[PDB]
Amino acid sequence: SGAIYVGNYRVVNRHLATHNDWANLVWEDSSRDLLVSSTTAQGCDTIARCDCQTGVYYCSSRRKHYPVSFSKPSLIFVEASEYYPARYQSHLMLAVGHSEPGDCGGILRCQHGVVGIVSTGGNGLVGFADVRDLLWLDEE
Ligand SMILES: CNS(=O)(=O)c1ccccc1Cl
Ligand SMILES: [Zn+2]
Repeated sequence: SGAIYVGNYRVVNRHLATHNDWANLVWEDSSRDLLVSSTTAQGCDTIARCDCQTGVYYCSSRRKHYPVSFSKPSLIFVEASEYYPARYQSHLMLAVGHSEPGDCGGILRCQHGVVGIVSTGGNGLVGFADVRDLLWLDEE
């Protein structure tokens, strides 16, 4: 679990979105495993605007933050998980590291702020859904 709180926006994994998220929907994309809903309170997070390939992510299943190198956002084949079939996921970044299903929502950050959230794992990789292209998160 986990979300990004930027302005009056909540960014979650689409597969973990609540009824309240869907009832307050701003934007969702299944191919990216992202959903954004409206908030009443303003949030503490800053979105990275950058092409960093190094940063740090939170892994709830280790209670640890790990420094990683990660690929640039790409269209990647993902094997079946408890929450999705085998399918192609867009805007996905991969690193070498530990990720189980409950680790989804964990933040990946770089020197510029929040890069994305854990979305995939298995086979010694963790995949992160990028949010750095979502410029509209920073306004309105
Ligand atoms: C797998 N998706 S993707 O290649 O990251 C991508 C798709 C559409 C627009 C921009 C990008 Cl980066
Ligand atoms: Zn950066």
